[PDB]
Amino acid sequence: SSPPVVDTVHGKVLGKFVSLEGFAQPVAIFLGIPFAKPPLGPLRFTPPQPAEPWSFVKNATSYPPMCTQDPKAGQLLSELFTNRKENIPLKLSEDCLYLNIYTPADLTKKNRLPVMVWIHGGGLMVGAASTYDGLALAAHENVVVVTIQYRLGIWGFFSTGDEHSRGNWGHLDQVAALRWVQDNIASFGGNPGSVTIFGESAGGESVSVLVLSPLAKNLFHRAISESGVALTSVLVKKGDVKPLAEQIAITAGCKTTTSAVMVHCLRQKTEEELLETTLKMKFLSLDLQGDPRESQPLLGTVIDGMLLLKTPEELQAERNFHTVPYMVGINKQEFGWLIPMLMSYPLSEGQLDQKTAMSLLWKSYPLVCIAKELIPEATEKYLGGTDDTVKKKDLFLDLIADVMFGVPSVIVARNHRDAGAPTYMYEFQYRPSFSSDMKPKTVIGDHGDELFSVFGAPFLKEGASEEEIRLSKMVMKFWANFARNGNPNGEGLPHWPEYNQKEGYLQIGANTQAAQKLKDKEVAFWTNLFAK
Amino acid sequence: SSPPVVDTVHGKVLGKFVSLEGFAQPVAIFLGIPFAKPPLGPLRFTPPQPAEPWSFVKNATSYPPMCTQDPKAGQLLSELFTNRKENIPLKLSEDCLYLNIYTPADLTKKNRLPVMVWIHGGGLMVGAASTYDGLALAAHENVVVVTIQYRLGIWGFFSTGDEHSRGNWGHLDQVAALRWVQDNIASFGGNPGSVTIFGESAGGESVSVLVLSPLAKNLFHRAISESGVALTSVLVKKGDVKPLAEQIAITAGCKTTTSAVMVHCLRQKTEEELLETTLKMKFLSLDLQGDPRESQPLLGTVIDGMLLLKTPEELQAERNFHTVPYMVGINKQEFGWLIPMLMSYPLSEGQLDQKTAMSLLWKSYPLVCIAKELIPEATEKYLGGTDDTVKKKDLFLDLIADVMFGVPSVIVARNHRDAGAPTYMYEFQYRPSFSSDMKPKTVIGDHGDELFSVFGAPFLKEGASEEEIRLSKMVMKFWANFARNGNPNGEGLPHWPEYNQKEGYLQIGANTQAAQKLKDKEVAFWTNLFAK
Amino acid sequence: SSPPVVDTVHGKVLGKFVSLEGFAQPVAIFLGIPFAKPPLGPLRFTPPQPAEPWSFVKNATSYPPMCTQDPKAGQLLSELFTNRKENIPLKLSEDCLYLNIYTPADLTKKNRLPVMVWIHGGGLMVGAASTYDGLALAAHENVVVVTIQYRLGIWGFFSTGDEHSRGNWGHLDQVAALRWVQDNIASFGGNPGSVTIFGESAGGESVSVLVLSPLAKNLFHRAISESGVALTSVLVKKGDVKPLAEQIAITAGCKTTTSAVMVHCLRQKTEEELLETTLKMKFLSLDLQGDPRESQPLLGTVIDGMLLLKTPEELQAERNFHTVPYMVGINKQEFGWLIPMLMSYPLSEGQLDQKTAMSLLWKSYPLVCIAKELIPEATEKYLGGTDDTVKKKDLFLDLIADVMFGVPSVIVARNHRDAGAPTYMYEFQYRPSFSSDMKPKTVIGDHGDELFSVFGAPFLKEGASEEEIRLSKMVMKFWANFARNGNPNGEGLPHWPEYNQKEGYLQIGANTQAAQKLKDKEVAFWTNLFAK
Ligand SMILES: *[C@@H]1O[C@H](CO)[C@@H](O)[C@H](O)[C@H]1NC(C)=O
Ligand SMILES: *[C@@H]1O[C@H](CO)[C@@H](O)[C@H](O)[C@H]1NC(C)=O
Ligand SMILES: *[C@@H]1O[C@H](CO)[C@@H](O)[C@H](O)[C@H]1NC(C)=O
Repeated sequence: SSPPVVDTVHGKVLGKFVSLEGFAQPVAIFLGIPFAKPPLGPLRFTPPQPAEPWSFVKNATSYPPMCTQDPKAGQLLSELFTNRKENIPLKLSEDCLYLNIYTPADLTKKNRLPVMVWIHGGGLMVGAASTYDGLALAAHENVVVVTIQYRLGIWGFFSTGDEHSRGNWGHLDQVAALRWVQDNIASFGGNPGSVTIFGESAGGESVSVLVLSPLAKNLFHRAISESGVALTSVLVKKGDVKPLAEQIAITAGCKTTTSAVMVHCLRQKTEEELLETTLKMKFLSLDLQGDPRESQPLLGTVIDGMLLLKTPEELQAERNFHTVPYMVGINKQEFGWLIPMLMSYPLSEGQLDQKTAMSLLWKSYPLVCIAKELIPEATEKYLGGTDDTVKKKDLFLDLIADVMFGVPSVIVARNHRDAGAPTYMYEFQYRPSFSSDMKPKTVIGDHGDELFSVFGAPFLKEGASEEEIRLSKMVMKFWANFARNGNPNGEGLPHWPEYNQKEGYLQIGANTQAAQKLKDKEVAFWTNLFAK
Repeated sequence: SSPPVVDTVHGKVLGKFVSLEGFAQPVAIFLGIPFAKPPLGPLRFTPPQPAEPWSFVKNATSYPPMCTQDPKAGQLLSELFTNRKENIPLKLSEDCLYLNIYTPADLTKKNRLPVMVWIHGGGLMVGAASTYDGLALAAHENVVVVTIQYRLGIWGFFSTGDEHSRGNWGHLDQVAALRWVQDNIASFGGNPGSVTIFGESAGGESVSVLVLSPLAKNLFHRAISESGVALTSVLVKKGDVKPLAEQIAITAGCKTTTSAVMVHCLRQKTEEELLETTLKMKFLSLDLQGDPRESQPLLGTVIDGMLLLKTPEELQAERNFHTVPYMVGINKQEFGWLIPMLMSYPLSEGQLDQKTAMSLLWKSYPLVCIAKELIPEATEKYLGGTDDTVKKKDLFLDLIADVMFGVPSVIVARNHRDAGAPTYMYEFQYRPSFSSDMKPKTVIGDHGDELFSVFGAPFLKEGASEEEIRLSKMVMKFWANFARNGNPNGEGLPHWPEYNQKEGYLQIGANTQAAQKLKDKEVAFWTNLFAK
Repeated sequence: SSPPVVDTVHGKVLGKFVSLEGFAQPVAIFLGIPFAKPPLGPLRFTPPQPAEPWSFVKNATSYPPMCTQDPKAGQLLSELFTNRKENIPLKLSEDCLYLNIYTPADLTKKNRLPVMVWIHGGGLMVGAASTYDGLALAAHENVVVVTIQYRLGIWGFFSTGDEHSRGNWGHLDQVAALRWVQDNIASFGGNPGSVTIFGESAGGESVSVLVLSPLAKNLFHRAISESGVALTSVLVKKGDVKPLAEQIAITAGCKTTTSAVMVHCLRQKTEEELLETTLKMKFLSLDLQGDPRESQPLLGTVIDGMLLLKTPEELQAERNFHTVPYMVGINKQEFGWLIPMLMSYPLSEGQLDQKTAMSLLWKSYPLVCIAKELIPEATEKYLGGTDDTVKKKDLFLDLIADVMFGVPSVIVARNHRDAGAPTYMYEFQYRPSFSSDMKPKTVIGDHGDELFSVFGAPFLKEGASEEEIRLSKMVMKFWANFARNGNPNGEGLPHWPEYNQKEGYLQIGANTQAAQKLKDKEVAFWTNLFAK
C-alpha cells in the first residue's frame, strides 16, 4: 500500500492513508496544498495570485500554518472547536493560502463524489482549517471534505474604501480556493459539478457573502450557513471605512496623507509589526470607554465593487443572488458563553439590573447596532417581565443572540425562499460533552456546539455518550444528503420540512423534531423597532 | 442643483459647483483627479504607469498633496504666487500625480471648449498645481483650465546617465497628464483637438521641452512659455550627470558601485530620508565656496534618448520640433528680487563694486555658465559705464536676467519663427499690488509678476486697482484668444504683431503697446561672447 | 584609429583597441557588457531577466564588479590565477551579470571566428571573469574569447528544494550568457555556430552541468572541463537541501516557518547582511568539530527540475546529455597545495600518521563522501605501504585528489565516449614559474596550474622560461584547434589520441606525450569500494 499520489494543475502531490474504526478502507488525506501564491511583500492587500507550479512530487503530509492572527484567541478557538482527539501544534504565517483534503475515493479510478468545502469561523480575525479533521465526515458519508484557509484580520480585510485597497482579500481567497476545487478536485475523486460550501460563524457569513457575489458564479451548488449570515452586521462594514483604516495605519506607525500612502507603508511593515498592531487595536474586545459607534472589534467585509456590488440588504431586495439550495441555521443560545468569553464581555457577575443592562447594550453597539434612543424599548421588551437580576442577565444574552444571529438568519432564509430557491432552517439545541469545563452547565446550544456533530467528533475523540454518537451520525447524514441533493431528508432520518411559507424548520438535539416559525415574533419586534 | 458627476476612462468623478461674481452660471471644479498610479516603492525613478480603475464615484473635492519638496521654499512660493484670496493648506507626498480641472461647460451637454493645461514653475524642485485657481480664467474666457502635477527634485529628475535611471520622470508625468487630457477631457466639456500648454519658469522650460519631444506628438496645439525655455541652461544638464548622481547617492547613504546599485538603494529610502537628502544638498542655493562648475542648485532635464533625443540647441539647428503656434515671453526684471531672494543670493547690501561683481558672476556659474575668462568682458559691458555702486548692483541683476531668460527666450522664438511656425513674444512690465512687502518698490516685472494677470487674481483677491483689473482682463483674453486661434489678437485689444523678421512684440503693462527687436543687442553680445 | 563601436540587441557598445607584442593588428576589447538585468531586490533568487535596452553608446571599457563573495578568498584566488602582469582592483556587487569580450576580428567586416566562452572557477562561492585576460589567446589563436560572470554563493545557489527557490541561479546565468552569445556574438566577429564552453574547477563542473542540461540545447558545440565535472560531488547536492537552507536563513536572522517565508525574508536583507551570513557560515573551510555528514563547505548545484531533471549519475546511465566533442582533464596533484590552503585544511605539520589520517578523512566527508566504515580500507590502500609519515601525508593528498577529481573525470569521459561522442583527456603535469612562493617546490600540477598555459600568461606576465612560453603556445593551439574542429590535433603538435576503448590521453608538461588508461586502477578501486 504505497502512499496516494495525484496530479494537480500545478504538479503532483503525495498524501497519506489513514484508517478509521468501522471502515475496511482508509481515507486519503492531503495536508497543506497551496491554491495560490503566498501573499507576501507586494502581494499583501492584493488579490490572490495563481500558485507557481512545482517539479517532482510535493509532500502534502504536514499541516500548513494558520494565517497570522492573535495566537491567544486563535489557539483557544482551535482547542475549543477541534473535533480531533488531540490539539495539533499550529504555526502562524502570512504564508497560509492552503487547503486540506480528505477523500474516501479510490484514486486509481474515476470517482465523482460530492465535495463539501468548509470555511472556518473566528470573526474574520482568527481560525484555521487544520482545526477541523474531515476524516469522520468523509468516511461516514462518502464525500470529499476540503478545509480552506483565507487571509484574516488586517491581512485579509484592510480597506481604504477605494481602489488602492478595496478590501475583502480573505473573501477573494475563498473564491480562489473554490476555483482551485473546480480545476483540481476530480483528481481527488470529487465532482466539480457538486460542490457544497459550508461554514460557521464568520465562515457562515462568508458562505452568505458568496451567495451574494457574481465572482462566485459557477463555483458551488449548495450552501450551508451555520450561525452566521451576511446580515450578521458586526461582520459587514457599511458607510465610511476610511477612519478605521486610518486608525490601523496610525497604530502601525504609518502616515495617513493618502490612501496609497497608507497601503504602501503597511506593505513595508514586518509580519510581527502588523501582529503587534492587531493586538494594540484590541480586536475581539468591547470598548467600555468611548463612543460605541466608533468601536470596531473586528475588520470585516466591505462593499468593494468587485466581490460585492451593493449592500446585502439591497441585493436581497433585488433578488440578485445565487438561487442554490441553502440551509441556514442557528443554535439555541448563540451568545450563551463562547462569544462573551472570547470578548472579555462584562457580564461575569452572574446578574444584571435594568439600568446596567441599558448602558451595556449601548456599549454593545458594534455587535448589535441599536441606536441609543431604541435602547429602553429593546431592554424593556427582553428584561422587563422579571425583577430577578439573574434571569435579566440570561434574557440579555438572548437579546444579543437574537439581534446578531436569530433575526438576521431568518431574514436571509425568507428572502432566499421568496426568490424561489430551496431553503432549509434548523435550530440546534444540544450541550456537547466536548464543551469547555468553564462553560456553565445551563448553556445549551452555545455558539459552535453543532460543530462536534457535523464533523463527527464522537468518532475521533474520547468520551461521547451513545446519544451523541447517534446525534452526529444523523447530522452528518442530513448535511451530506443536502450536499448530494439540495434536500437533507432520507431514509432513517426525522422529517425536515422545507422552509416555505409555513416556515417549517428542524429542532436538532436529543429530541429532534420539526417545528414552525423560527424566531417569528423576534423578527417582527426587531425589524419594526429598527424602522423607527 | 446636484453636484457634477462625469465619466473618466478609470471611473466616475464627483466635483463641486462654485460661483464667481458677475457670472450667472457656476464653474464646475474637480480637485485631485489621478492621471497615473502613485509612483511609490519600485515605481520611483520609473515612468508613470496608468492609474488603477475605481468602482463607484470618486469624490474629487479635496486638493491633492504637492509632490515631495522643501516645504519652506515650496510653501513660500505658493504664498507668493497664488491668485486665490487665502493660502490653502497643502500636504506633501510622493503620491502627487494629480490634476485639477475648472470647467465652465454645461456637463449635461456636449461641449468642446479650448483647454489650457497649466504647468507650474519652481525650478523643477518645488511648486504645486493647487496654488493656481483656474476659476477666474475659466469663467472670464470660457476655457477649460487644467492644472497638472509632476514629480519634482530627486523623485522627478534623478538620472544615472544610463538605462538604469534615464531621468526626466517629471517630464514623462507631464506627458502622461497630456495623454489623460486626450483620453478624458471631453467628459469635462473640453476639446481634445484644442489643447494649449502653458507654464511659467520651470513650467515654461517644460513647455519648451515638450515642443522639442517626439513623445508629445499629437498632445497639444499651442504653447506658451512664460519666463523659461529649454535654452534656460540652469534647467538642462548636458555632459556628464553621473557625478551629481553619485553625490546624491552618497548624501542619501548609498554606495556608488554601479548605476543599478545607486538607483536600487535610493528606491529603498523612505520619503523622509530623500527629503532630508534634498535639504542637505542645499538645492536652490548658490555655493560661495568651491568650484562653481561643480555646483548644482537644481536637478533638471537631461538628454535621455526617450523624451529628448539630442540637446535643445541641436534640435533647433535641425528644425526638429513641433511647429505649433508658440508665444514666448519674459518679464522686464526677471532677476529683480524673487529668484535671488529664494536662493539666498549674496546681493543684499544694496550695492556692488566691480571686483565683487566679478567673483559673484563666477560663483553664479550654475545659473549663467560664463567661463572665468569671459567674466571681465561680461562685467565691463554691463557695469563699466557708471561708478555708482548702487546702479552697478542693478545692472548686475539685468546681466543675470538677460543670460538666464531674455537671450534664451529670443533665441528660441527666432528659431521657432524660422521653422515657419506662428510665434509671438511679450515683455511684461508691471508691478502687481499682490507683490510681497519685502520686495523693493523699484522692482517692476519681477519673475512671476505676470501670473496675477494671467490667472485673474484681481477677481479673486482683495485690493486690486481698477487698472490691474483691466490688465488682467486684457491678458486673460490675449491668452485665451491664442488658445482658440494661435493668434492672441481680437476686438477690444491692443494690436500684438507676429514675431516675424521685424521682431515685433508686445510690451504689456500700464501702457500696453507694440515694439520691435526685443533684446536684440543683448542676443548679439552674448552669443558672440560665448562663441569665444 | 577611432575606438571600436558595435551593435548589440540592447544597443551600441564602445570598446578599446589593445596591442600585443608580435602582432601588427590590435585586439578589440569590451569590458562589462550586461547580458541580463541586474538581479537586485525581488530579482534575487530568480532566474536572470533580459537586460533593459539603452540609448546612445555604452562605454564598455571598465571592468565590471565581481559577484558578491568573501573578498579575502576571492581576491586571493584572483591574484593566484590571473594571467595578467598586474592585479586589477575589483569591486564587489550583486550587480555582476556582465561578460568581457576579446576579439581579434576586423569589426568593419563580416567575421565568424570560433568563440570560446570561459566559465571561471572558485567553488561556486568566489571568482571573477576579469581575472582572466583573453588578449593572448585571442591574438595567438584567432578566436573570440568571452569571459562570463554568474551569481555565486547564497545569491547563486540558495535552494529551498521546492518551487519557492529552486536554486541553480548561477547556472541559469551561465545559460543566459550563452543565449546572449547566440544573439550577439556575430557583431563581435564570432561564429554563433561554433561556441566552445570551457572552465576550470567549479567552471569545469558548470561546463559538465551544461552538457547534462536541456536548457543548454543549441547553445554550444564543444566543451572543455578542466579539473572539475558534474561527478565532483562536493559541488552537487543530492538528497535533502532544506536543512542547509534553514541554517542559512537562521544565520541571516530569518524565520524558517515555510520555504516562501525564508526566501522572502532573505530577499529583504542587504547585500552586506548576506555577505556577513556567508562569512559566519565558514564556507570553503572544513568543520573539525561536529558530524561531517552535516558539514557544507559550499552551496552548489541542485537537481531543480528545470536545469537538471535528474542526478548526473542517472542522466549518464541514460545517455541523456549533449554529445558534443568534450575534452576532460585533470592535473597531476589536484590537492597538492592550492585547495587545502584555501580551506585552511589541517595538514600543515608536513606529516601524518595513519590514525590521524583516518579521522581527517572522516572530517573530509563533505569533500570525499566516504562512509565511516569504508575509511580503514581507503586509508590502508593509499598509506599502508610505507611507515614514512611524510610520504603518508603526500599519499593522503593523492587520495583526496583521486576521489574529488581523477576518478569523477575518468567516469565522465568513459560515459561520454560510450554515448558515441568525441572525447579527449589530458593530465597536466607542470610547475609554473607563476606559482605562489608559499607553494612547496615539490608540488607539480597543482589545481589551477594549467590556467597559465591556456590563457598565455607567458605572453603577458614577466619571467617565463622559454619552455613555458612554448608550453603555452602548444596548449593554446590544442585548445583552439579543439574549438575549431572538435579535435585538438594539428601540424606542429604532439599527437593527442582520442579517448576511445584504449583510453589514450595526453600527458601535458615538459615532456608532452601520449599515454593510456588514465587513473584506471583508481576508478576500479573507488567505484567498487563505494558499491559496498
Ligand atoms: C513526507 O513528509 C513527512 C514529514 O511530514 C515524512 O515523514 C515522510 O517521510 C515524507 N514522505 C516522503 C515520501 O518523502
Ligand atoms: C466629498 O468630500 C467632501 C470633503 O472633501 C465632503 O464634505 C462631501 O460631503 C463629500 N461629498 C460626497 C457626496 O460624499
Ligand atoms: C570611456 O570610459 C573611460 C573610463 O573607463 C574614459 O577614460 C573614456 O574617456 C571613455 N570614452 C568615451 C568615448 O567616452
